[PDB]
Amino acid sequence: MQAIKCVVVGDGAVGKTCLLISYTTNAFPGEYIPTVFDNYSANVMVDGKPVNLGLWDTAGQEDYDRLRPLSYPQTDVFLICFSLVSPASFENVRAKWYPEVRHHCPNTPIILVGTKLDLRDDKDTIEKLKEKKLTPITYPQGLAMAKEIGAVKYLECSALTQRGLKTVFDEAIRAVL
Amino acid sequence: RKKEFIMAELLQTEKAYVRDLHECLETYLWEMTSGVEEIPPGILNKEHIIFGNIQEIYDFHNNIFLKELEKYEQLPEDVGHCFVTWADKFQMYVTYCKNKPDSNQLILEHAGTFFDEIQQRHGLANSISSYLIKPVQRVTKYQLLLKELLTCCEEGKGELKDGLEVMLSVPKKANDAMH
Ligand SMILES: CCNC(=O)Nc1cc(C)on1
Repeated sequence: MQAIKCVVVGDGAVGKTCLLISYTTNAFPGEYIPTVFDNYSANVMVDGKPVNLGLWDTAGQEDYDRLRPLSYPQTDVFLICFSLVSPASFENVRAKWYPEVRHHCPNTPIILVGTKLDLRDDKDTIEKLKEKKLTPITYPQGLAMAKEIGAVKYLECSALTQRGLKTVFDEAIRAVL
Repeated sequence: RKKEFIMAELLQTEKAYVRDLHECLETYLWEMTSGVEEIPPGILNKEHIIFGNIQEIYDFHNNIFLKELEKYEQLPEDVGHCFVTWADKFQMYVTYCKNKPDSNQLILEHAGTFFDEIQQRHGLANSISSYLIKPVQRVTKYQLLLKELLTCCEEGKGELKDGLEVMLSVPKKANDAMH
């Protein structure tokens, strides 16, 4: 039965750990956001075909350029993540994440994932960006970034509302099948 | 509330780490050193390259560090001292990380399905690869838990900043020792 290694990369601001807990538990962790998501596997059916999905977190590695690539060999698909309310995290897709993923895994599919969709419409979030002369990342910005890095999909999601969350991981599996 | 959630996660995940390293040693490594089965010539007498010093990291956490963290369970504001007390032990993650590419390549080029078969035989969810990344994950997670404790402990919390300093220094030195 086909086994899929999926590694989640991106800035601290994406909320990678919270994304994986929310997906795998089908609930925002709410009260307390755990710092640890240990290597995970579950059977998940996509288009009738059962698949064993492996998920690795990389939270804690954001500052260790030579440690992060130890996780990359034999990856079947990458989620390269940015927060839709962190223009710095989006630009880091181009500056940091795509280059090292492509250097180490030149033929491995990438899903570009915009997280924190729930906050793109948040008045307080929008105002805090406005004070820095910034705005949230919009849908065509993600499409244009996806095209530039060769991502097979651009997908937007919220761990809070679960909006688009299941689709991310379905499309990671589809990128490999 | 928040410092208690953090300390509980520190302890629960430490137990899960000890369990994970134990499982790794008593399955993947034990099949090699056992003489139960035959070993591809590509990896014979190479268990020291595959597993690096993971035995010694396990002995540290299993014999010392879990037991000492548990004594800090009601003293989360002080737990940074545990990392200062035992800082020199963390140097063995520098050794482990240095060896990790050599481990991966040898598994890739020479192990064939030797470890995949052991995994199927024992019904493990985790591949040998999944186990051997765990020391790299763990050593870069302590700093996250110490940073969370700093968000919610008083300024009676330099029994955190020194600990975090150790647990930023260790992964940076491991990072800096890579080729
Ligand atoms: C602040 C509450 N909103 C979120 O944290 N939303 C998220 C987090 C991740 C990750 O994706 N959406």
